[PDB]
Amino acid sequence: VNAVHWFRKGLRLHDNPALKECIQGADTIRCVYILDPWFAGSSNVGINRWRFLLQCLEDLDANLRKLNSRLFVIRGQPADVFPRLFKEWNITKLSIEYDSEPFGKERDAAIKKLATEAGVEVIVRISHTLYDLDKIIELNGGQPPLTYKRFQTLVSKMEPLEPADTITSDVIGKCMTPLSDDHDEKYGVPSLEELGFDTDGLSSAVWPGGETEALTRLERHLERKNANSLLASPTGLSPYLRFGCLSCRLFYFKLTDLYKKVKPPLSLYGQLLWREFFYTAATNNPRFDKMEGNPICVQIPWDKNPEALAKWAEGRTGFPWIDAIMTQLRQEGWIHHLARHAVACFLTRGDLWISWEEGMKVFEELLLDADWSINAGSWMWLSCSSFFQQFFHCYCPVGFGRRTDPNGDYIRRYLPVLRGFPAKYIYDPWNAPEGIQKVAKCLIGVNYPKPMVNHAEASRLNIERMKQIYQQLSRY
Ligand SMILES: COc1ccc(-n2nc3c(c2NC(=O)C2(c4ccc(Cl)cc4)CCCC2)CS(=O)(=O)C3)cc1
Repeated sequence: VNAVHWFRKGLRLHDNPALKECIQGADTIRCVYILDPWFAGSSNVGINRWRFLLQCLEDLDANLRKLNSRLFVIRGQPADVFPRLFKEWNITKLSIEYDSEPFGKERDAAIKKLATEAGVEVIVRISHTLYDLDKIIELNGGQPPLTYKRFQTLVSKMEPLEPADTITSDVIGKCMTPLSDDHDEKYGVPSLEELGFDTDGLSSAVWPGGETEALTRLERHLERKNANSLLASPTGLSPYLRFGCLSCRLFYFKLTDLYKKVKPPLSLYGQLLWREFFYTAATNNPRFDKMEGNPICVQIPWDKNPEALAKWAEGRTGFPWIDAIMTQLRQEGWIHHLARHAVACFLTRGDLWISWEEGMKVFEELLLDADWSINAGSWMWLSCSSFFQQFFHCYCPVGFGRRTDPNGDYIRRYLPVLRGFPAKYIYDPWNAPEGIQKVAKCLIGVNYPKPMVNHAEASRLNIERMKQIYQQLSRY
């Protein structure tokens, strides 16, 4: 009985039902991760996401060493590699954490067919989400809830959540891992260079990957529970929830019991419920990330403007607040939710009137904490393309951050070319007189671009555009 556990999400040894069940009754246990380096550059996956993943894999491998096992990293496509491994290792069991996202579901269905057609038993267990999303969808009558309010109703009628024991020496028991001395050069965790990324200009990651870092942060986050809010927090947990280094169910229980000790609203579960809601909404919708052909998405005639899109993506808008946020995102992989509101409003309903699909693709590349379902759901939501509950405040790309940080310390940290400007002009340097730009050694339009748009005029038009869209929807 040779059992293999396939890692994709759920990159942890705690609360891993699929791994626990696969281990039980197995003589052999082997943990695999599959990636192809040749397609790493063309997959819209940025270097920070790759680095966080590789660090997750190093931590899994290290933690597996403590249990006397090892992680197997295989280069290739899962449809091509799994037949060879079934025969090479005489696989009897294959286990995966369930993936609700449509393209992952189709991929897993193909792998399940090949495993079964080869006489391999397929173990699937839910642990990336709090609930069985198909059970939520059934309780809603076969269609996913279209509103956060309806979703909360169904969750409130759900039975209280049960977690799962951590994989230990006592859990593994008499289960072995076949290991060779050539293992590291054959199945070792890849470097970024192997994936084709230049690392010479890199600095240490602000968000270190892995289950160890996630559980260390969780204890400090529970202990603890402006301009400094914008900076990454050493107790932030959102990337670890996305990659599965931290179980959302464990996080839920720890939050509940700390709250019980401190004092049971959904104020503290709000982020997890939004996460759960977008997974539920996307799971049966293969065009969830599209406007055309997406049955839940308002059809809005967005501008097609690649040059403006590229200015926003590359932090070259000429609005330092917007550019500092997009620069933090590209450099670190995480920005504050209020900063996401700011740059996403600017791109779509606010200033540039560019499709939410284009912002989603940029965020997909650079953002560490948003799966496909959450990214698409969040972009449709903020652009009033789906899940509509109200019109939104139009954020000011100059004033909003100025009230956040009057001195512009956030601007100065991520846009060093502007550090010479005084606070009076740091958020609108195109208003600085010529002599002031010279002193700051930053000529607007040479060292830093001019503003790409007039916010007052653009936002005024776009606020009205959105109203007309929704007046049409009332008539239909
Ligand atoms: C703009 O692109 C993005 C903005 C946010 C995300 N994102 N990432 C995670 C989560 C979310 N989304 C949210 O929480 C909400 C949201 C939406 C839009 C904005 Cl602007 C801000 C918040 C959904 C409705 C209210 C809260 C929750 S999570 O753990 O599941 C990690 C992704 C892409």
